[PDB]
Amino acid sequence: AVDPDSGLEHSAHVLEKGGKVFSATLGLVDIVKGTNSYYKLQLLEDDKENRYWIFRSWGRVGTVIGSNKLEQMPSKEDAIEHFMKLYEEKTGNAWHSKNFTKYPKKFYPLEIDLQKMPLGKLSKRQIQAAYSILSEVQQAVSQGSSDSQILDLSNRFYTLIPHDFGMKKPPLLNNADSVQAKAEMLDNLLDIEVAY
Amino acid sequence: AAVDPDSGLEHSAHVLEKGGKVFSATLGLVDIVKGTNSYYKLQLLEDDKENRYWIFRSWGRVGTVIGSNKLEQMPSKEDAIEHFMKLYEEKTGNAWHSKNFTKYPKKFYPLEIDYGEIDLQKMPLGKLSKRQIQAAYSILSEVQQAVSQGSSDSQILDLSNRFYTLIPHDFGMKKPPLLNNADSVQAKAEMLDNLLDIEVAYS
Amino acid sequence: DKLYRVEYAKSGRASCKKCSESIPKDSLRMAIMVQSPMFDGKVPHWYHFSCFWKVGHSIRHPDVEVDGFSELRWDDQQKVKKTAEAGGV
Amino acid sequence: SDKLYRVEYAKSGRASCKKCSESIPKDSLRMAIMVQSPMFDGKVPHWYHFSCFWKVGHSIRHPDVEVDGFSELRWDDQQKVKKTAEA
Amino acid sequence: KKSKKEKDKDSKLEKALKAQNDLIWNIKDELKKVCSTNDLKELLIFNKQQVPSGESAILDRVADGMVFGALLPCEECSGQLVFKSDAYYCTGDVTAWTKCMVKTQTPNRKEWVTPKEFREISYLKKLKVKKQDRIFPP
Amino acid sequence: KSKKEKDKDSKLEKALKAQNDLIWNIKDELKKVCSTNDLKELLIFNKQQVPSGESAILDRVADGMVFGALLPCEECSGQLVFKSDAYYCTGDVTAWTKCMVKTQTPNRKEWVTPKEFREISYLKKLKVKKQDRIFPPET
DNA sequence: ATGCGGCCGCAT
DNA sequence: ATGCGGCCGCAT
Ligand SMILES: [Zn+2]
Ligand SMILES: [Zn+2]
Ligand SMILES: [Zn+2]
Ligand SMILES: [Zn+2]
Repeated sequence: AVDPDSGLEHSAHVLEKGGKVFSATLGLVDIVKGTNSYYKLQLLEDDKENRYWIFRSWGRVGTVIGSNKLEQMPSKEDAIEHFMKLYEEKTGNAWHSKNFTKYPKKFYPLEIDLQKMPLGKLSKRQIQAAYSILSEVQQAVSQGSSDSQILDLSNRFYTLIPHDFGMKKPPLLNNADSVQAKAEMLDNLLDIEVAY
Repeated sequence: AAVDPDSGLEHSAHVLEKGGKVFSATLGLVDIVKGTNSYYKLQLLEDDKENRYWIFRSWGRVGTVIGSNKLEQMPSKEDAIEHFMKLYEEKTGNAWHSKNFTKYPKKFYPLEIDYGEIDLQKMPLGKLSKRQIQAAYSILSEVQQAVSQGSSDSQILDLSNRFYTLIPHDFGMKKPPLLNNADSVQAKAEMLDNLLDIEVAYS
Repeated sequence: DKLYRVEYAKSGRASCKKCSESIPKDSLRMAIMVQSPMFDGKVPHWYHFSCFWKVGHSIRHPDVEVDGFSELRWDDQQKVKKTAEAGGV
Repeated sequence: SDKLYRVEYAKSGRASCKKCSESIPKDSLRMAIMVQSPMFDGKVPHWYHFSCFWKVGHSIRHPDVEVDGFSELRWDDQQKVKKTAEA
Repeated sequence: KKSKKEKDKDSKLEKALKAQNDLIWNIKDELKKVCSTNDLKELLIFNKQQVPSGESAILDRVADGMVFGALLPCEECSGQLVFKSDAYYCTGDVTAWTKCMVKTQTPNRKEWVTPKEFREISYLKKLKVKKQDRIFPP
Repeated sequence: KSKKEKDKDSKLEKALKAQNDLIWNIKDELKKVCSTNDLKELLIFNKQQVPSGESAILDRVADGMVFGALLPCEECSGQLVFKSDAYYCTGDVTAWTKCMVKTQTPNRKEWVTPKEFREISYLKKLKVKKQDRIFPPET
């Protein structure tokens, strides 16, 4: 899908070289500082077929805070060079990376494909991984030790599953009722996904 | 002072001077091992009847067609001086109004031109002050004594570089010759005596 | 974490927010952290040490309310602690 | 004191060949000939794609001494150069 | 009330605080004078210290290490500690997702080692290393 | 084309290829596991000057690693650099002339990989070897 | 010598 | 996050 903030949703379409489609979405969260940022990157090709656009969008998840830049790339191919440069500069991984390694201080890529999901649908893989992370969080709350581990798992979960916390610092997942609520939320997401 | 003709403003403008220093310097740099032998003219010209300012750079191989120049019309009446000083200190490693003309490694060295047929050809970059010629004569003294010693060819190389810097020569595209030979030192000493006589002739 | 920053200008490119005139490098400058409407993160609005007090902000105890206070020179710390009381001159 | 021919892997793709006038790609093998620069006192390299360099009429007998930085290349590349030198 | 012996201790402590501050600033200015940025980077690298981003931070960390000793690696993450107004905060990465939150006022540190190159400037410091540890605000 | 001469010649060229492709394997592994600033740290740790240019940086790093950290110059106290055929000094014997020192057996201490890159040091499999620089035997 | 593009610290 | 100016290696 073409992002509407570019204005070319009609005049153009999303590009795809092979199996990879040039339309990635990354997120980055840090509860200690309150950071919770989203980054959309798209490479759009005209329906005519030979004008090319690099569309960057960034900001705070589910909030007005953010911005975007639409750079009309002159060359039909250097647009891809710029796309890959930005991807590897933001996430620390190559574009066609077999493995989505997480690099410190850098973003993490989300697998996409109305308000409960601020950034859109989610693949069953991400939701399965989030459910397993919630499993680990529940077991660690039963252990009742290492709040730093709770912080780590909370960051991972809030990265895989975006939430609209506004301008408020995301809450830690030390409480058991919170883990149960988020597990019920993930079950709702799973039912909504299987409905499709 | 004098306006360089390659700028084309010798008539329309004149050379500037803030206080005792005149903005019209000439640097040279020589290295015999590599054959390097380069000249660099830097002038700051002010319009003879107005407030237009020009920064004129010229560079190249001594007494040869190889070289080039750039005439940059500086907009501000004063930032031209900032640019002039920046270039001077970037090329020679010394400030503009330096009490001492220190030599910095790999950087140029400033020559003292006599602002105010032999001179037309024998001196490729123009007249020379008696101070530079005295220093060159002393360096030739040291070279003669070191040739009498007959040792340390690296010292001969150093003195040769210093001399060829203070006294430009038109060697074309050829590597300057070392001053290990005694007859060469005698010839260059006679040349310096000729320069001294030509300078004292001017009164 | 704090709400107020103070430091010697790490470059003269920054411009004051009141007088809108460029700040000189290595000069004392005070900033207030505000949300950046363009990205997720706080950003400092900078001020000449003299202008900062004319915008209506007042600080009670600079030694804890301001960031990098301990990093300044001593007489500058005391100048800040003095201007905190009253303001400006 | 210096050689007449240089060879190296492009330290940047900004340089452009002298025959085909097409940009040279970075980290690719390129050969240059040193020539006097008419703009300043000093030699400057005219660069060439390893394939174009031989079509300009220059021929080298013993690259191991006639060319600069020959020993710095990769071995199979040294042998490719030594082979193309012939014919 | 009490403001004769207690107040005396308070004044003495603030005096020592000023002493340490203006001492470190004299050191910073002398380094600004006799050294370049790359020399300070060499200094930091020699003491196993990480090289920060920013001239100010570079010479600040150099002065810190010199006066109080070369900060050792972190306890858990093996990162690098940095002074931050009130205490030493760790700037390492305990994981690819979260920052390490270590924080202390008495970190582990070996004695600083000025390379002999700057012995010409080391005597410019008059040694004066002193057994003084970092003094923090009340 | 004697058989004794020729056997020795082939042996020497074999050792030459060995050293070349060894140093190139090392250079590529460094290109992989390290950044430019890490290599600058490495050079600074071994008292070596930091050159201008990525290629030159990792070249000097590989040189120092395989054969040892080149010591300062003999007279000018500058820094020596490999140059195809031998080690040339790049110091300044004076403000007017370049130092012209030139040797094939410079003085050097044993290289010292910092422990930070021990994770990559084992990637070199040690394999330091007592091998000195092999030069071309043309003339 | 300068021109120019890539890079990185400092602003916003 | 990006914008932008100073800086430095590589071309010419
Ligand atoms: Zn102001
Ligand atoms: Zn070509
Ligand atoms: Zn830590
Ligand atoms: Zn030397």
